[PDB]
Amino acid sequence: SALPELRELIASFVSEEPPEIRRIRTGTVPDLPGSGQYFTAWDFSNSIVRDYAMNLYQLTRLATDESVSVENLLTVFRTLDPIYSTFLGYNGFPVLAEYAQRVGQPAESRAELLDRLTTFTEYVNRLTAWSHHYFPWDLGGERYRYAAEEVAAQAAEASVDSLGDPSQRIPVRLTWQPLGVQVDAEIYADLNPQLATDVLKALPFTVLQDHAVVSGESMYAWAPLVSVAPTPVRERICDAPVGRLRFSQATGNKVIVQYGPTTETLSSPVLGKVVDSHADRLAEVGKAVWESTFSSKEPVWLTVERL
Amino acid sequence: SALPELRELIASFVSEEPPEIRRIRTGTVPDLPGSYGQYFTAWDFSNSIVRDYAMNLYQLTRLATDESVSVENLLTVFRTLDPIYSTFLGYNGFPVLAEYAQRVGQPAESRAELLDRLTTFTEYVNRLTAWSHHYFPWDLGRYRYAAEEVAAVDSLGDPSQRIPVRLTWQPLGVQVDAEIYADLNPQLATDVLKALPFTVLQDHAVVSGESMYAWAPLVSVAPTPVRERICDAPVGRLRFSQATGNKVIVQYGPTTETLSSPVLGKVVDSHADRLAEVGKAVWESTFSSKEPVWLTVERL
Ligand SMILES: N[C@@H](Cc1c[nH]c2ccccc12)C(=O)O
Ligand SMILES: N[C@@H](Cc1c[nH]c2ccccc12)C(=O)O
Repeated sequence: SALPELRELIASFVSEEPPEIRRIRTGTVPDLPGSGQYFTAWDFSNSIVRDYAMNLYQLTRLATDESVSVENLLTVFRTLDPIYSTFLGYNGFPVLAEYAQRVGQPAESRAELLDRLTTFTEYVNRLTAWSHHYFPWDLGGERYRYAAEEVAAQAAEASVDSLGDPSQRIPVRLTWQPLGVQVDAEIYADLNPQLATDVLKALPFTVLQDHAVVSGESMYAWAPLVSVAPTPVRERICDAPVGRLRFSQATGNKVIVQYGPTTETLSSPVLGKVVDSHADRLAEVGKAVWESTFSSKEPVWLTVERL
Repeated sequence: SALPELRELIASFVSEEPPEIRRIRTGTVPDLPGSYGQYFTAWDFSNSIVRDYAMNLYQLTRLATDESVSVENLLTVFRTLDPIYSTFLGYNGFPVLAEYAQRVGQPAESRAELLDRLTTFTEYVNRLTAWSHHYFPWDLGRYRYAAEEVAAVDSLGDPSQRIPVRLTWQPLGVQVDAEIYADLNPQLATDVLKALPFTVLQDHAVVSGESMYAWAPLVSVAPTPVRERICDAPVGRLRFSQATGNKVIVQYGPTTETLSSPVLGKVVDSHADRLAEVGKAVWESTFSSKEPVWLTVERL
């Protein structure tokens, strides 16, 4: 591989909290940053590793585009990257800074560059998944509320499950521990073929389950993969039914179970759906995952398995 | 300019808070972003993305001046990196920036046309980011360091290219005089001088330490052969990082950021005593009060 030790980190951090995050969230970052508080530095570390994960994923994706010369991709990299890597090194992620330098070093094949890009992205995606689990979203929870009536009102202001072929549905089970909850889901292999491929290849796995903090009632967890598969079928998130399983290679590789009303209007690649029989089981897990992500940080693990 | 409707807003928003910024700060975004009836998380996201979005727009703009990178190869990179950022920014209370992102991506009939849209747009986004930094509720972070643990170039160049200028903070009433080193980063200094005079909101660093900065009205890709580690900077140092958006940075004490920063000039030693008093009111402005403070920079 291009960076085998990186892969060792990517493996460890599936089950385990990366040290960076632990020193970040307890204001123990050696450089003691943040103009006698650290929240602002912490906020920065979180948001910027998130956006760097996106950046990198689009560089990874660009790398599949042979109209852009490998050298042009590397040039683009050396330009856009340092402002992110150097700052992240300063603010809690110094290993990432050195590895970012490594990814840029003069490479000799597209495949090699691309292998670095996919590797690095996976690493940063996991740093981002942990960073997301631990950020104090509860802060504006007594300070800044949407008022109930306006909310129900905008809910009042406003098929892709019928496309393709039922014969090609591939079954799987989602298991949420320690809740001991379980549903059986179907994956539309026919809709986004290499997408669902990339997702079933990874199976099984056990990752951490967290909650959306913008779009509404939408759980997502960061799967151990990077897919650049076509996404011909995408569905707007506000139009998603309850129980929809959407992937989002754009934003890491999040297995996004949607269980309740969401407001986001950006389109999302369709993976599958929970079997109607088990959709009602979702509200509970969704509330407990809101609790963990918003509040308690009590980890809730996902296991996805090929039935 | 390739986008005049954009130029007019670039002007207005130096003086007036962008409706978007306020709408998000008050959580009035029609799409009610934020899970479970609160908009702090959405507020954070919008601010965070719009800030790093500008960073990406700037590095793109620098790539647009790079003649090895093809204009079409650039269009391709743009059309790849831009959507995941701009379309969410369109969902989180910035529909206009999302409409303009697409216009920026349309096929450029020249490299200058494309460099131009990127300049006007980078600046528009840098101004939205300026106000968002000003209004984000940093005081909400409760997350304080331990007291014990917190406890725990001007010579170089030519004295005839020291261009005098005056920085006046309002309502601070403090008007320090200063010299810009027109000879250390000529291209950058020239860029800075052609914007004088301006009057933009003065805001404080939130991660760096005792340093202030204000989004100037310019987009410079000018080389910066003379830089100094932020940590090693004298009180009264003027620096200018266009990488994170052009900001006139005034350092008024010790900092801990170890990145290097373009050397723009210095406040004269005499007036440096006045910087401390204006650092505090600015910190309390950004962190707590949000009460505006306006920096005017003009040439004497
Ligand atoms: N809709 C997402 C916002 C988002 C966009 N890109 C992301 C990447 C990682 C995490 C969250 C996001 C949310 O509610 O959280
Ligand atoms: N050092 C900066 C952090 C930063 C990086 N990029 C930025 C862009 C805009 C504002 C701030 C930043 C600070 O203390 O704030």
